Amino acid sequence: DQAGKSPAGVRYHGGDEIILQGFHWNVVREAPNDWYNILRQQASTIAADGFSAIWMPVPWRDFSSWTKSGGGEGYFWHDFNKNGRYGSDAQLRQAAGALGGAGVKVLYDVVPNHMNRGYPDKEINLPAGQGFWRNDCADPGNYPNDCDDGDRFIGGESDLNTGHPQIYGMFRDELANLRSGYGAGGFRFDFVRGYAPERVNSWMTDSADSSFCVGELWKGPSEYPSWDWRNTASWQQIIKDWSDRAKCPVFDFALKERMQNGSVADWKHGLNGNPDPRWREVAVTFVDNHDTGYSPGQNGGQHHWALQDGLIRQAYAYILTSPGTPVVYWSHMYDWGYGDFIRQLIQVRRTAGVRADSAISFHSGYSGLVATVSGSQQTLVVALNSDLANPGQVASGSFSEAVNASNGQVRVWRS
Ligand SMILES: OC[C@H]1O[C@H](O[C@H]2[C@H](O)[C@@H](O)[C@@H](O[C@H]3[C@H](O)[C@@H](O)[C@@H](O)O[C@@H]3CO)O[C@@H]2CO)[C@H](O)[C@@H](O)[C@@H]1O
Ligand SMILES: [Ca+2]
Ligand SMILES: [Ca+2]
Repeated sequence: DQAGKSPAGVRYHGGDEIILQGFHWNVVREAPNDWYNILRQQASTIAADGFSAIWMPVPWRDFSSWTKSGGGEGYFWHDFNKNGRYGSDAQLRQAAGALGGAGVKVLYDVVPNHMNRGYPDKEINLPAGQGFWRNDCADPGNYPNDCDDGDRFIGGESDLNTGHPQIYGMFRDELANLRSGYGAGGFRFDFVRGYAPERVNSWMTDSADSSFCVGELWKGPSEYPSWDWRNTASWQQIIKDWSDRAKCPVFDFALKERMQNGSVADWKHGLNGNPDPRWREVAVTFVDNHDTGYSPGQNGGQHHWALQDGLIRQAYAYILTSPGTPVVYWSHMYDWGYGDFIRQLIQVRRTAGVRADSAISFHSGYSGLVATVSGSQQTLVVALNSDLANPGQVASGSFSEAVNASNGQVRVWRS
């Protein structure tokens, strides 16, 4: 496991991570108060499946409830107490210790933008009129105001002023607490449109400078004002600009947008396919998460932007053979039966030595997506939904078949 920042100082922890999203949306309802126990028991299996890191649910307790129905998942926490719906503080420490002991770095989901301001019994009670809250200042719409230098969550009545020195320091100290007491090897920053990217750089510099980070910026060009250069920019440009300012990797919503809206051939326009290594190496690729994808249980989860089942194998083959840093969704791996396929592709990635900055070339004469990827140990030829017949049509050298699935719709060959 290589540590180390990128040539531009971005915290991609060596560029060699393979991440498991270690939950789905309905965990708090499908395994009440038992998820940490489950992760502890599964730690050795997760490691044996080839993951170097696990993205943990928000560890701050959330007893919210709304009505579709939901609540409790961590994105409306009321304080930092760890005795929440995933399990107790003691069980969290045991799970994090088991995962670390198995070689799996623990990444915590953290939610600085807002909190359950209205919850009756909590340990953090911030009054009005002292600058702690976005709506201490005039709030005319979903854009920065004098108490919140980013966007707001829905109505904004629970957005925190993360730039207030007291609030900044509260989160700084809690990140340090997760590192010292809960085994954190990094963090996933939620809703990063809600606050300044430079504040993520500051928090990481203060409390976890050598750790892995990733931010979730889900905001299309249409959501920016007419006079903002991002209104006419690509999805790639928008997320790359965030990464530059946070010095953090960023979820590849450019790739996700092409997977949802474009053809398979168009998947080459994700951030992770960019020919500039400073661009593609900061991409954190994924197929679905707890928000975009389905989950087992009530209402099938959120499924706000889910990839159809006819493309799931192709999408995992792409992200696991290509540059950027890939994330595997719990439910594909361990609920819905794609685990053996994903296990095989993780082994292919590791055997080939594909890393976040590996070169990737796209080839034009065929249907679907045809790519050659230069790993540190092997070259891969990847053909997805393609009429490519054999790797010698597009690459020099001697190749052996590594993957052949879905009636040849997923094929990978290796040097
Ligand atoms: O009446 C205003 C009050 O209610 C609303 O907040 C609730 C949302 O309506 C509700 O959807 C849910 O939000 C969750 C998201 O659906 C989910 O995708 C994920 O991001 O976690 C969210 C938080 O759990 O819960 C919130 C808060 O209970 C309204 O947005 C606000 O003006 C205010 O909270
Ligand atoms: Ca690493
Ligand atoms: Ca905000």
